[PDB]
Amino acid sequence: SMNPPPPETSNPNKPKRQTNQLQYLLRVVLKTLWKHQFAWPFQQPVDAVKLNLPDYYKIIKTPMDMGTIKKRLENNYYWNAQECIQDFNTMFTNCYIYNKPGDDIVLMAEALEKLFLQKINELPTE
Ligand SMILES: Cn1ccc(-c2cn(C)c(=O)c3cn(C[C@H]4CCN(Cc5ccccc5)C4)nc23)n1
Repeated sequence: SMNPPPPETSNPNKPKRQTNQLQYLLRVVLKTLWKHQFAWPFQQPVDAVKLNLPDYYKIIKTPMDMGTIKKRLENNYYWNAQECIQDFNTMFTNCYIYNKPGDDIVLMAEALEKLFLQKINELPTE
């Protein structure tokens, strides 16, 4: 297909924990970004077939998106907050790798990244 299988949202072996920080990442951080007017291109895996982007998965080998992150949080997939933060960060840098710098999709990502940094600056102490 052009589309790879989507990133997993569960795993038989990967260990997990629940923490107040992971709860905050779902209830506050993911929620705040998800409701933003510019969230919609980031709420699901890039569908290269639908969007006609034959080069996307030639370039992006570690895809990530907030739909996957939301499911990972809901499924208790993460061991700690750092693992979840890493997924957000991958989502943003993938956008900057793939896209032309002046593209509106990059402007959208940048607005969401600025909000994300504000929210992570208030990550509660564990
Ligand atoms: C559902 N959906 C629509 C677009 C995407 C999308 C998501 N991600 C993460 C991306 O990194 C995308 C890259 N594209 C192609 C750009 C070329 C012209 N731009 C034009 C453009 C600008 C602003 C918004 C949409 C399209 C879009 N499209 C995407 N997902």
